[PDB]
Formats: sequence, C-alpha cells, structure tokens
Amino acid sequence: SAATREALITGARKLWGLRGYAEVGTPEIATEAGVTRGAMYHQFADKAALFRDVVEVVEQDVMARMATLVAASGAATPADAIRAAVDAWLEVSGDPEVRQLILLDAPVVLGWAGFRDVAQRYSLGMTEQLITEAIRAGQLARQPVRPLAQVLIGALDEAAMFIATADDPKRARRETRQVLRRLIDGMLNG
Amino acid sequence: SAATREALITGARKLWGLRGYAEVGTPEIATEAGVTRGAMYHQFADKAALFRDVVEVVEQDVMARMATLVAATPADAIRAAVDAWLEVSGDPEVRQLILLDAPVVLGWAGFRDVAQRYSLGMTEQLITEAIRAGQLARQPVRPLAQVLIGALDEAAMFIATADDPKRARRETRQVLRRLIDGMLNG
Ligand SMILES: O=C(CCC(F)(F)F)N1CCC2(CC1)CC(c1ccccc1)=NO2
Ligand SMILES: O=C(CCC(F)(F)F)N1CCC2(CC1)CC(c1ccccc1)=NO2
Repeated sequence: SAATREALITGARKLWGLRGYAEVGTPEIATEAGVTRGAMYHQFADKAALFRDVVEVVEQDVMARMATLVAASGAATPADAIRAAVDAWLEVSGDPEVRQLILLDAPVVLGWAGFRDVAQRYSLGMTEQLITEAIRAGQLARQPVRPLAQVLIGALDEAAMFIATADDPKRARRETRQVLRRLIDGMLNG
Repeated sequence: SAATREALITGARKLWGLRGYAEVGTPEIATEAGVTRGAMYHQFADKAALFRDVVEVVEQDVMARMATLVAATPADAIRAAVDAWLEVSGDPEVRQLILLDAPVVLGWAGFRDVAQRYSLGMTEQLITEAIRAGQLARQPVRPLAQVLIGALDEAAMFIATADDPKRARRETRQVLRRLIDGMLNG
C-alpha cells in the first residue's frame, strides 16, 4: 500500500508527462502501475488528488535540479549564482515533463490558488536566499527581500510560460534569456 | 438587448466589485440591473460568462486610465507607467475583480490571455520608444514586454493580498523603481 502509492505516483508522472493530464485516465494508470482500482482509490479519492501528489514530486525535482545546476556552474559570488539560477530555470522549464505537468496542466487542475500556493512553497526560499546573499556581499542594494523575491518569481514564471507556448520556443528561450540577463546585469553590482 | 447586456455588466461590476464574485448570485444581479432572469440567461448562459464580460470592460477602463495617468522622455513615461499601475491596481474594484476573482474564475490561461491582450500594446510601445530615444538597449521587444507584465502583475497581486498593503505598496514601488532603473540607460 505504501508500494501502491509510489507505483501510482510514478506511473501517473510518466504517462501524464508524455500525454498530458486530460489524455490519460485513472484506469490506465492503475494498469500501468500493476494495481487494482480499489487499491488506487484507497490511496487517492480521484484523478485530481493523484495529480496534486505528482506535482509535489515534480516540483521537488525541479528545485533539486535547480540547486544542482547552480552548484555545477561554479558561481563564486552571489551575483554569478543569480545569473546561473536564471539559466538553470530556463533549462529545467524546458524539460517536456516539467512543461506539461507544471506549466500547462497544474494551473488548470489545481486552480489558481492551489497553483500559486505550490509554486511559492517551492520557489520562495531559494529566491529569498539568493537575494539575501547578494545584499550581504554588497552586490545588490539593500531593499525589501520578500517583495523583490516576489517580483522576480513573477518575471521568471512568466518567462517560462511565454517560452512554453511560443510559436518558436528555441527563439523565445534565447531572447527571453538575453532579456533576463540584461535586467539582472543592470540590477547587480558585479 | 445591447441595453440588457449593458445593464447586466454595470450591475455585475458594481455588486461583484463590492462583495466579490463568490458572494453575489446572478439573480440578485438581474434584479439590480432591472431585468428578468429569463432575459439575463438569454444573454449569458451562466455566472462565469457574465464575469468574462465584466473583466473585459474593467480591463478596458484600466488601460484608458493608465494612458490618462501617463499623459498627465520615454524613460520617465516608463517610470510614470509603473506608478500609474500601482495607483490603478489599488482601486478596490480593480483589486477585487481583476487581481483576486479573475485568476480564480477565468483560470491562469484565460487570465494571462486577457491581461496580455490589453497590456501588451502599451507595454511594447513604451519599450520601443525608449529604445528609439537611446534610453533602453536594443533587445527583443516582445520578450521584455512579457517579462515586465509578469513582474508588474505579480507586484500588484503581492500588494493585493499583503497583510499590510500600504507597506507592501511602498516597498514594492521601491523594488520596481530599482528594477526599472537597472533596465534603463542614463
Ligand atoms: O519552481 C519554480 C516555479 C514553479 C512554477 F510552478 F511556478 F512554475 N521556479 C521558478 C523560480 C525559480 C525557482 C524555480 C527561482 C529562480 C531564481 C533565479 C534568479 C534569482 C532568484 C531566483 N529561478 O527559478
Ligand atoms: O493591465 C494590466 C494587468 C491586468 C491584469 F489582468 F493582469 F491584472 N497592467 C499591468 C501592465 C501595465 C498595464 C496595467 C503596463 C505597464 C508598464 C509599466 C512600465 C513599462 C511598461 C509597461 N504597467 O502596467
């Protein structure tokens, strides 16, 4: 039953990641997972409840992958870490599974309140940390941390959404990246 | 029947603006508007369809109010547009219908679609003129517009639900002024 929970999250994540929430039902997910409908329904009351758990694990991975790519950049100063985090988010957003589940399905299925709540829970802390360190190093002017975090999260989430539905995503990714890099380079002292 | 549409949009806008979408039903709106439920349902199949039309009219007005406040260099217009948006988003009716109810009722796809349809043109124009005047580096116009709209919408949402909106408006204003002053040349 713990095993059943895990198999259901993994199967849902894989299938919904490829085909989207709308295109795969709970019976096909149960078959994929090798469990009965009665065991599925004991763990998840409906389609949407399984999807909320798929979103948590995917967002968990998005954040761990973000932290990995910033560490991998070899950013010495906070300013460079900030530059590396921007690039990392555009990299990770571009992953087809992240695009489908987080950018496209999640806002529709969780609704706005649910989606914002999740997106804040996973993003705010990293965002505030990067800012706080840049301020401590003197690479960013002292200013209210939470409001700047919030503004950057809005800018970066919107970037990702814009690329996700672009006629030409490779162009939109490059252009949006340049525009973010310029904005950041005008804010940062170093 | 255009008249019935107008009466219904005004009544909806007034009542939902005071009490919020969730707290007022369509029958009370029909009574407010001076029409029968049958005439309302001929024009709007449900609650949400009336709300989409309330959003259009309100956003139309938000944009005209924005253009009015700016017209009262391109770089300064950009700074004035930021102030103007914080001014007009602070309006209780705009706060309730556009910042709070619209993303819930339209969804994010619908909300972004509306917000871009009304905002993009002004946003692209301000950018383009700042580029022409040499106050902003030449760079892709649509992607910058898009990023600014996201930042500014999120600013307004942050203020709209702040524990202390007067504090959050001042702090967020400073943070937006800094962001903008880094985007602009001088
Ligand atoms: O998980 C999300 C969003 C999930 C969504 F559901 F809303 F779409 N992220 C966006 C913002 C972050 C974290 C990843 C923070 C960040 C950063 C970069 C530079 C300086 C400060 C923060 N890069 O991306
Ligand atoms: O209509 C909206 C949002 C409506 C909502 F539905 F999303 F809530 N606005 C935000 C963007 C604008 C217009 C107001 C454009 C703008 C600006 C400022 C500086 C340089 C360039 C553009 N400031 O506010």
